[PDB]
Amino acid sequence: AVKKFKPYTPSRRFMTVADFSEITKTEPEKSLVKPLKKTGGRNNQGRITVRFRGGGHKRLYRIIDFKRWDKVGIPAKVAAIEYDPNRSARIALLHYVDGEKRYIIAPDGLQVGQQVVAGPDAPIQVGNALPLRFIPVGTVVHAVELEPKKGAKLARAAGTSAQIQGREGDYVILRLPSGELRKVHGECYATVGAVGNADHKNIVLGKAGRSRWLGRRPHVRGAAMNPVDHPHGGGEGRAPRGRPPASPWGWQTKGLKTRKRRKPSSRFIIA
Amino acid sequence: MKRTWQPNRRKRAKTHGFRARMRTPGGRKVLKRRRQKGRWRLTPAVRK
RNA sequence: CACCUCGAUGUCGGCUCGUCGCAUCCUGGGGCUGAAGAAGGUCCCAAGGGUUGGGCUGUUCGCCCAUUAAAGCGGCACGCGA
RNA sequence: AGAGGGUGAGAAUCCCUCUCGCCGUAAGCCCAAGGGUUCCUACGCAAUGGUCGUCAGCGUAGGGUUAGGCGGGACCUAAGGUGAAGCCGAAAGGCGUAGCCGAAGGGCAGCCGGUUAAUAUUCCGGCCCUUCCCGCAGGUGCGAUGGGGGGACGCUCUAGGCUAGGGGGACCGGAGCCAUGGACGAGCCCGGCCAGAAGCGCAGGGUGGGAGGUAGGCAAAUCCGCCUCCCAACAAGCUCUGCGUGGUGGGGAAGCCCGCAACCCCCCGAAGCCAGGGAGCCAAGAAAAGCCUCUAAGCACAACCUGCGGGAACCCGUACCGCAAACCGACACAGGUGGGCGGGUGCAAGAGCACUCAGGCGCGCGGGAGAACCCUCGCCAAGGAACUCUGCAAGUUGGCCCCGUAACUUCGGGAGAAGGGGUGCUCCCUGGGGUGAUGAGCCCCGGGGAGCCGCAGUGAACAGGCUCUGGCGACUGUUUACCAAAAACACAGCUCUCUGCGAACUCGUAAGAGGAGGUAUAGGGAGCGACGCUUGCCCGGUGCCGGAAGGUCAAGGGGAGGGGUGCAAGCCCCGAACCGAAGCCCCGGUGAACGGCGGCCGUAACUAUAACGGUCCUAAGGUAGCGAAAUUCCUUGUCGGGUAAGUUCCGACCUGCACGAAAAGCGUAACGACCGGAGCGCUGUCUCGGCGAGGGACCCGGUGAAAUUGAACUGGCCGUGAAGAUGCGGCCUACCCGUGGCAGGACGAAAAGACCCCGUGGAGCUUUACUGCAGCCUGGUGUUGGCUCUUGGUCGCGCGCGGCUGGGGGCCUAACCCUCGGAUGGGGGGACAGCGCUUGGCGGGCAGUUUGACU
RNA sequence: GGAGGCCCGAACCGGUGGGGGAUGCAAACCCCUCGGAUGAGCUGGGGCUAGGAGUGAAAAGCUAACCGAGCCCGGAGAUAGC
RNA sequence: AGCCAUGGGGGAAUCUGGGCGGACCACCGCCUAAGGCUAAGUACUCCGGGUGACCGAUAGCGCACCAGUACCGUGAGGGAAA
RNA sequence: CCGAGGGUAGGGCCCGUGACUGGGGCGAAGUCGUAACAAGGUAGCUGUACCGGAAGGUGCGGCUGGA
RNA sequence: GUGGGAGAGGGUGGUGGAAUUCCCGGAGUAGCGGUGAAAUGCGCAGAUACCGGGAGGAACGCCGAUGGCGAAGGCAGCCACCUGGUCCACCCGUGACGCUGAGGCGCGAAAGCGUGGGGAGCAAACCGGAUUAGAUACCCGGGUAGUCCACGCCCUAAACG
Ligand SMILES: CC[C@H]1OC(=O)[C@H](C)C(=O)[C@H](C)[C@@H](O[C@@H]2O[C@H](C)C[C@H](N(C)C)[C@H]2O)[C@](C)(OC)C[C@@H](C)C(=O)[C@H](C)[C@H]2N(CCCCn3cnc(-c4cccnc4)c3)C(=O)O[C@]12C
Ligand SMILES: [K+]
Ligand SMILES: [Mg+2]
Ligand SMILES: [Mg+2]
Ligand SMILES: [Mg+2]
Ligand SMILES: [Mg+2]
Ligand SMILES: [Mg+2]
Ligand SMILES: [Mg+2]
Ligand SMILES: [Mg+2]
Ligand SMILES: [Mg+2]
Ligand SMILES: [Mg+2]
Ligand SMILES: [Mg+2]
Ligand SMILES: [Mg+2]
Ligand SMILES: [Mg+2]
Ligand SMILES: [Mg+2]
Ligand SMILES: [Mg+2]
Ligand SMILES: [Mg+2]
Ligand SMILES: [Mg+2]
Ligand SMILES: [Mg+2]
Ligand SMILES: [Mg+2]
Ligand SMILES: [Mg+2]
Ligand SMILES: [Mg+2]
Ligand SMILES: [Mg+2]
Ligand SMILES: [Mg+2]
Ligand SMILES: [Mg+2]
Ligand SMILES: [Mg+2]
Ligand SMILES: [Mg+2]
Ligand SMILES: [Mg+2]
Ligand SMILES: [Mg+2]
Ligand SMILES: [Mg+2]
Ligand SMILES: [Mg+2]
Ligand SMILES: [Mg+2]
Ligand SMILES: [Mg+2]
Ligand SMILES: [Mg+2]
Ligand SMILES: [Mg+2]
Ligand SMILES: [Mg+2]
Ligand SMILES: [Mg+2]
Ligand SMILES: [Mg+2]
Ligand SMILES: [Mg+2]
Ligand SMILES: [Mg+2]
Ligand SMILES: [Mg+2]
Ligand SMILES: [Mg+2]
Ligand SMILES: [Mg+2]
Ligand SMILES: [Mg+2]
Ligand SMILES: [Mg+2]
Ligand SMILES: [Mg+2]
Ligand SMILES: [Mg+2]
Ligand SMILES: [Mg+2]
Ligand SMILES: [Mg+2]
Ligand SMILES: [Mg+2]
Ligand SMILES: [Mg+2]
Ligand SMILES: [Mg+2]
Ligand SMILES: [Mg+2]
Ligand SMILES: [Mg+2]
Ligand SMILES: [Mg+2]
Ligand SMILES: [Mg+2]
Ligand SMILES: [Mg+2]
Ligand SMILES: [Mg+2]
Ligand SMILES: [Mg+2]
Ligand SMILES: [Mg+2]
Ligand SMILES: [Mg+2]
Ligand SMILES: [Mg+2]
Ligand SMILES: [Mg+2]
Ligand SMILES: [Mg+2]
Ligand SMILES: [Mg+2]
Ligand SMILES: [Mg+2]
Ligand SMILES: [Mg+2]
Ligand SMILES: [Mg+2]
Ligand SMILES: [Mg+2]
Ligand SMILES: [Mg+2]
Ligand SMILES: [Mg+2]
Ligand SMILES: [Mg+2]
Ligand SMILES: [Mg+2]
Ligand SMILES: [Mg+2]
Ligand SMILES: [Mg+2]
Ligand SMILES: [Mg+2]
Ligand SMILES: [Mg+2]
Ligand SMILES: [Mg+2]
Ligand SMILES: [Mg+2]
Ligand SMILES: [Mg+2]
Ligand SMILES: [Mg+2]
Ligand SMILES: [Mg+2]
Ligand SMILES: [Mg+2]
Ligand SMILES: [Mg+2]
Ligand SMILES: [Mg+2]
Ligand SMILES: [Mg+2]
Ligand SMILES: [Mg+2]
Ligand SMILES: [Mg+2]
Ligand SMILES: [Mg+2]
Ligand SMILES: [Mg+2]
Ligand SMILES: [Mg+2]
Ligand SMILES: [Mg+2]
Ligand SMILES: [Mg+2]
Ligand SMILES: [Mg+2]
Ligand SMILES: [Mg+2]
Ligand SMILES: [Mg+2]
Ligand SMILES: [Mg+2]
Ligand SMILES: [Mg+2]
Ligand SMILES: [Mg+2]
Ligand SMILES: [Mg+2]
Ligand SMILES: [Mg+2]
Ligand SMILES: [Mg+2]
Ligand SMILES: [Mg+2]
Ligand SMILES: [Mg+2]
Ligand SMILES: [Mg+2]
Ligand SMILES: [Mg+2]
Ligand SMILES: [Mg+2]
Ligand SMILES: [Mg+2]
Ligand SMILES: [Mg+2]
Ligand SMILES: [Mg+2]
Ligand SMILES: [Mg+2]
Ligand SMILES: [Mg+2]
Ligand SMILES: [Mg+2]
Ligand SMILES: [Mg+2]
Ligand SMILES: [Mg+2]
Ligand SMILES: [Mg+2]
Ligand SMILES: [Mg+2]
Ligand SMILES: [Mg+2]
Ligand SMILES: [Mg+2]
Ligand SMILES: [Mg+2]
Ligand SMILES: [Mg+2]
Ligand SMILES: [Mg+2]
Ligand SMILES: [Mg+2]
Ligand SMILES: [Mg+2]
Ligand SMILES: [Mg+2]
Ligand SMILES: [Mg+2]
Ligand SMILES: [Mg+2]
Ligand SMILES: [Mg+2]
Ligand SMILES: [Mg+2]
Ligand SMILES: [Mg+2]
Ligand SMILES: [Mg+2]
Ligand SMILES: [Mg+2]
Ligand SMILES: [Mg+2]
Ligand SMILES: [Mg+2]
Ligand SMILES: [Mg+2]
Ligand SMILES: [Mg+2]
Ligand SMILES: [Mg+2]
Ligand SMILES: [Mg+2]
Ligand SMILES: [Mg+2]
Ligand SMILES: [Mg+2]
Ligand SMILES: [Mg+2]
Ligand SMILES: [Mg+2]
Ligand SMILES: [Mg+2]
Ligand SMILES: [Mg+2]
Ligand SMILES: [Mg+2]
Ligand SMILES: [Mg+2]
Ligand SMILES: [Mg+2]
Ligand SMILES: [Mg+2]
Ligand SMILES: [Mg+2]
Ligand SMILES: [Mg+2]
Ligand SMILES: [Mg+2]
Ligand SMILES: [Mg+2]
Ligand SMILES: [Mg+2]
Ligand SMILES: [Mg+2]
Ligand SMILES: [Mg+2]
Ligand SMILES: [Mg+2]
Ligand SMILES: [Mg+2]
Ligand SMILES: [Mg+2]
Ligand SMILES: [Mg+2]
Ligand SMILES: [Mg+2]
Ligand SMILES: [Mg+2]
Ligand SMILES: [Mg+2]
Ligand SMILES: [Mg+2]
Ligand SMILES: [Mg+2]
Ligand SMILES: [Mg+2]
Repeated sequence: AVKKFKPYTPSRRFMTVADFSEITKTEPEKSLVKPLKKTGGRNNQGRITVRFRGGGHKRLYRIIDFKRWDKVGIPAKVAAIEYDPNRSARIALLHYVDGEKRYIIAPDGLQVGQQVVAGPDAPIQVGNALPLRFIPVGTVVHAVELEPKKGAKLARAAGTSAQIQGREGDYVILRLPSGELRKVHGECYATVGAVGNADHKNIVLGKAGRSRWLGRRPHVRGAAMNPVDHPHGGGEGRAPRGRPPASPWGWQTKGLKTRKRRKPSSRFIIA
Repeated sequence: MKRTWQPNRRKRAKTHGFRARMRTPGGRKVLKRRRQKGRWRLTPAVRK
């Protein structure tokens, strides 16, 4: 959905917040299977290497299951849908018949108290994981492995999905949410359905904090610095680059392709 | 106003400490020097 | 023009304090007047004193308002920032 | 501040007393940090002390700091640090799992009192615990570093009980007091508690109990988790805290000759306790040990467990300062410094404000004058902004309650709009709330009448001036520490763009990392910068994107042909075709990529204009909307409004010097210590100044700087002189020396001018300056391997079989690379990528430099 | 009911205007006045990042009281056609 | 542009070998790489001594002296005087 | 006490009027084009949108009052 | 009320073929395209034409009508569900309970708007090519919103019988 607020304060007058509708009457997160301490840290060993990070509410890291085959043919009951603070997706914490609990990231449609299960013998239904091989062509799927046994790595953002576009024998062709067309291996476990909480895109932060709460520190326009700082910058009394739009480091930032060419990914991608 | 000396024994030992000196081959040479200069104190004195 | 001052002579305007010049704006004396009178004009003699309050502008200046005997002009490091 | 008394050679300054003032969320008390003896005491006063000094934080000396329970450590983990294993680097060394270290975080046993000159939760006293070791009755499957639970968590709001604390009391206890007109009183003054095991109570936290199945928590579990059912269920119980009580132990004032032993009642009452309490919300909120449980190996003659006894219980800190004279500021420096307590009355509240407890101070120079002037402060006739860049400043306003409030609007707002009225005290009647108990005192909100006094009742302190109107910016935010707080940055939001995940990108030589334990609803880069309505045209140039042709194109391949030397085969060199990348050329796309978005003629059945036409140039000629503008030179354009008067302002006109569409265009409610304009209010801003207060200034005693300084015996005017003379000339004037004043001069001081120029000076910065480098691109080649498909050029020879090689298509796996419940392996990639050498290219990201002279 | 980069206002953080200070109490102070004051808040403690490097809600700000390239030592007696 | 060395690529032989004598070739000659050790003659002076047309307390070492101290600096580091 | 009214403040409506501005009306014989009425020489009209010296064009759907 | 009927009436979900466009392969060559004629454009960087494969979106050809349904706007593949209206019959029930309808409420083509998604074809704007005195047009080649979806607005019409 999304909650708008009345404008009893500026920013509040624009700031939509998430519709917590399908958050299983839960709140706190199942410890054990999740969570770890999550090491916040905006730089690396020494130095900032991603600007405008920092601060922002503390998070426990819900440790999710991105390979589902540990639990082949072991059905689990969807214990609950819970909010996971380190993702746009919402985690589904399932109780496995096996006893073991894990959180999967929660596809649209999923419901508390539902059987999901992994494996090639898996019904083609919401939430069940299956190596791509065994998924009906043209089905929407998410949480896709890229290479097999290496973990889900694709579509897992929220209302992200991928279509199986057909097969190349030992492979399979996904329409990644990018719109990219890629050959992915059959053996790669995707999980049926779309990532859900597809409403995420539509939230309006509002106030300039909030962004802050997200650990997203104020970004500053290269042009607005000085030549020491940036390609843009200086020459001042406002100014138009002086061509052509660039990054702090020099490389062009309007349309300059960046994937490297000889990258073995290929004969694997198409558009 | 908040001036530049904000004495903290831990910080002081942690930083100009003798062990501190001996970890960095820089520090080692520092010690080396003060010794050869016959400094009475090789390291900022702090005690607790 | 580049002569003192670049091991510094603070630069506009204002305020404050003046003080000098007179090529006089008033006021005092005069001549001519195309001066009847009262007004003017113009020139001569003469700073003694005087030479307003505002609007606008950083302004100086100036334009305005209201007056006035008049609302003088300059110099003083475009006087005056130990 | 005053005085009195001590002390002393010497006292404004030390001691004592009385009086006075100041603080009282302190300027009092506790704790941390830092400081490191500054603490106590006895002797001292050279120096330190801004004076004094008998005093001291000073000198000499002596003494003082006592812990199982407080804080740290023989506990735990956090970031981080370190670091076996492992990775990487010319060397230094960089990483890095575990582990280890790391605390103000988690864990853990002490409370009240008394004692010292100085220590005290340490010593003493009383009561009450903790852990380790040994031992005995009686009881259990005992046993980890492993397994599990627990620990274990946010923010806002908040309940119920308590407690701390506080307020009364007619009650309990008291030395006493009756002044100065009155009061012998249900008078005044002081005080009416603390701690306390077990048991109790009261409040609250934690907690289903079974039974069986178990493919999970790395086949160890009866533990946990997951299934299932007779019960039980808005509970009881069971533990665990807190608070009462509690055997008992302490304390115990105001007060005099100089020392008599209560302790209760009511109320208010936390932000503290119960505590893992409750609710709501999104931004989703540490770990680990202790603890409990589980089972392993081992072992059950153990071992735990439960008691009860008896033993054992280390190291370190502990004075003192601690918002400051003991810490950071060279100083006994008006600055800076975290946590806790912080009483009472009154003002709506409060940690505000005034006064005041406890407590602590009067700030380590004084005494006098009573000028100018300055500072801070008070008042002011009439005027009321005339001040002035400007209402700068100051004033007015001011709390609360009631009434009442516009445009406009995003609808929340604009609102504290505006603008009024009320405000004390007395007496009378009356409604509800809390606590009691349903009567009652007790606090707590009120309403309704009459009535008193004053100039005045938020009677003192705290306490908005208001309005209209533009500009910029949406907004709260951020900023130039030490001249800028802004219209700058940020900002939600918009667009473009890169990036498929070993992502791009960033840092690093690398390893490694960030990105992200993220995955296109995401991440990077850029610009724009709420929101509204919009964002036109032009891809000639530049950029970027696309383009299996072509052109150019390096190494390399290729060798026609030519050469050097040999008696020689030979050995050497060059060396044409020709095949040979990326890059550039080339083609095309591309504007929220860099950017650009014209000129001259002529034309109205009046004239003035040009909708129309014509023509030149362009890559295309500026659309909408603005528009003498944060832009308009001319300019104070011109009209209009405002004013008595308006270079400003506001509204208009557009010949826009030189707006214009995401270096966004035009608007926009709200917001603004932003910048304009206007008005009311009010004023010492002013006309226009006067008086008055206090700190200085002045005078005396004490202490006593400073920059500056060629030496000075340092006048005015005319001149003169390097062109601005105390210093030359002439003349004038002028006894010698101070003090308070004032600033014209000493081209006064200060800083070897910031401007300016100069120097084959320097740096930051830019780029289509040069030249490099990183980086990326790229051919060849090494690592580098296997089986086929397919087409070439070369000499034979006969377009077909044979040489020799290569190119492209696939495929594979086994190098390399990535991954997978641990691997002599599997899965994915795959001879590609990576990496080495080498080729060319792009290359302000970076670096070194150049960027003439005359004038 | 009790939301909010909501309002007023202490603490606390600030630093707007003015005056004072200007060999200061002070190498940034004082007074009056103003901003924020549940938040992009403030703060103690423990940590990490540094010299063409960091950090930077961006001022070339800050990086130990002067930062368009910190400080120290060294090259070093740089060079100085001044 | 040899020689020596060697990151890359290709890649020998064992004296009918093989390097060298300044591209190269031919003579002529030198020498035997791809393993290692090897005193002495050389350098320096913390340290002991000797000597000086060396200083003589602003000199001489920074220090004649209780100096790498006092003091300054967070620190590296600076650094007296007497 | 109430009270004429006076005063101060703030609103509501109405009239006049205002630089400049928008269109509108009328104007014997103005300029530019020709949109419409005949298939009006691109059927017309239309609501809407966008655009253009202007009529108007074009898109979209619609009516026939068109073929 | 019982029983039946016709129907592009409405909503949701799902599904099928044709065709356009683009993409990959095969083959193949000197033009294709377009018009009144053209030119722009496209094409030896290998287009058009043909074959195969693939992606996607929109509209649903024949049936189709001079037809059907809805109150209107309007509704057309097929399927399923959900649902409105409406007609016939039998004469059963109720027993006037009716008609209209200011206001209100609802619906309301196209275009337009907001937020997301979508985008092949078409196509305002705009871009060129012609034509023309010009040609901001008609014609030609491109081509953005839009056209589609979801939700929310807008509420107009030759909303016409
Ligand atoms: C006296 C206080 C300052 O006053 C002035 O600043 C004065 C107004 C001047 O500026 C003075 C007139 C200048 O001289 C003029 O220079 C011109 C270039 C030419 C003139 N001609 C005479 C040549 C010459 O006189 C100059 C350069 O002073 C800059 C003189 C030169 C000696 C100085 O700069 C001078 C040292 C100034 N300075 C630091 C600079 C101030 C930074 N600061 C500011 N505020 C604080 C501050 C405030 C509060 C607390 N702490 C610090 C610090 C000082 O500490 O002293 C100053 C004089
Ligand atoms: K000068
Ligand atoms: Mg590390
Ligand atoms: Mg490090
Ligand atoms: Mg992409
Ligand atoms: Mg920014
Ligand atoms: Mg800037
Ligand atoms: Mg920098
Ligand atoms: Mg650039
Ligand atoms: Mg640059
Ligand atoms: Mg500019
Ligand atoms: Mg620029
Ligand atoms: Mg210091
Ligand atoms: Mg510490
Ligand atoms: Mg520290
Ligand atoms: Mg000269
Ligand atoms: Mg000359
Ligand atoms: Mg001088
Ligand atoms: Mg004068
Ligand atoms: Mg005269
Ligand atoms: Mg006269
Ligand atoms: Mg006369
Ligand atoms: Mg005069
Ligand atoms: Mg005025
Ligand atoms: Mg002057
Ligand atoms: Mg001055
Ligand atoms: Mg002077
Ligand atoms: Mg008090
Ligand atoms: Mg200490
Ligand atoms: Mg001492
Ligand atoms: Mg004594
Ligand atoms: Mg003394
Ligand atoms: Mg003294
Ligand atoms: Mg003492
Ligand atoms: Mg002493
Ligand atoms: Mg330890
Ligand atoms: Mg540890
Ligand atoms: Mg760690
Ligand atoms: Mg390390
Ligand atoms: Mg601890
Ligand atoms: Mg602790
Ligand atoms: Mg303890
Ligand atoms: Mg004591
Ligand atoms: Mg004891
Ligand atoms: Mg057993
Ligand atoms: Mg555990
Ligand atoms: Mg009594
Ligand atoms: Mg009496
Ligand atoms: Mg009492
Ligand atoms: Mg008590
Ligand atoms: Mg149970
Ligand atoms: Mg096992
Ligand atoms: Mg069992
Ligand atoms: Mg008790
Ligand atoms: Mg008890
Ligand atoms: Mg109570
Ligand atoms: Mg441990
Ligand atoms: Mg055994
Ligand atoms: Mg102690
Ligand atoms: Mg103590
Ligand atoms: Mg304190
Ligand atoms: Mg003092
Ligand atoms: Mg102090
Ligand atoms: Mg001090
Ligand atoms: Mg403080
Ligand atoms: Mg009170
Ligand atoms: Mg109050
Ligand atoms: Mg107070
Ligand atoms: Mg007192
Ligand atoms: Mg007056
Ligand atoms: Mg008066
Ligand atoms: Mg007045
Ligand atoms: Mg004026
Ligand atoms: Mg004036
Ligand atoms: Mg003011
Ligand atoms: Mg009254
Ligand atoms: Mg009274
Ligand atoms: Mg007062
Ligand atoms: Mg204003
Ligand atoms: Mg702002
Ligand atoms: Mg704007
Ligand atoms: Mg600041
Ligand atoms: Mg500043
Ligand atoms: Mg501000
Ligand atoms: Mg991570
Ligand atoms: Mg992005
Ligand atoms: Mg901007
Ligand atoms: Mg803007
Ligand atoms: Mg082009
Ligand atoms: Mg262009
Ligand atoms: Mg181009
Ligand atoms: Mg290219
Ligand atoms: Mg060649
Ligand atoms: Mg090429
Ligand atoms: Mg544009
Ligand atoms: Mg245009
Ligand atoms: Mg204009
Ligand atoms: Mg004007
Ligand atoms: Mg302009
Ligand atoms: Mg007028
Ligand atoms: Mg005017
Ligand atoms: Mg003015
Ligand atoms: Mg104007
Ligand atoms: Mg502009
Ligand atoms: Mg632009
Ligand atoms: Mg504007
Ligand atoms: Mg505005
Ligand atoms: Mg603000
Ligand atoms: Mg502001
Ligand atoms: Mg005055
Ligand atoms: Mg006075
Ligand atoms: Mg006085
Ligand atoms: Mg004296
Ligand atoms: Mg004399
Ligand atoms: Mg002279
Ligand atoms: Mg003379
Ligand atoms: Mg003489
Ligand atoms: Mg004097
Ligand atoms: Mg003077
Ligand atoms: Mg003076
Ligand atoms: Mg001077
Ligand atoms: Mg100079
Ligand atoms: Mg450069
Ligand atoms: Mg050089
Ligand atoms: Mg020159
Ligand atoms: Mg010249
Ligand atoms: Mg409500
Ligand atoms: Mg607020
Ligand atoms: Mg505010
Ligand atoms: Mg201030
Ligand atoms: Mg300021
Ligand atoms: Mg001042
Ligand atoms: Mg404030
Ligand atoms: Mg406030
Ligand atoms: Mg926060
Ligand atoms: Mg902190
Ligand atoms: Mg600094
Ligand atoms: Mg420097
Ligand atoms: Mg540097
Ligand atoms: Mg530099
Ligand atoms: Mg040198
Ligand atoms: Mg050799
Ligand atoms: Mg050789
Ligand atoms: Mg030779
Ligand atoms: Mg040897
Ligand atoms: Mg010797
Ligand atoms: Mg000797
Ligand atoms: Mg010496
Ligand atoms: Mg001597
Ligand atoms: Mg010396
Ligand atoms: Mg030190
Ligand atoms: Mg009336
Ligand atoms: Mg027509
Ligand atoms: Mg026509
Ligand atoms: Mg027609
Ligand atoms: Mg139309
Ligand atoms: Mg058109
Ligand atoms: Mg093809
Ligand atoms: Mg009947
Ligand atoms: Mg009806
Ligand atoms: Mg539509
Ligand atoms: Mg739309
Ligand atoms: Mg067309
Ligand atoms: Mg409609
Ligand atoms: Mg019809």
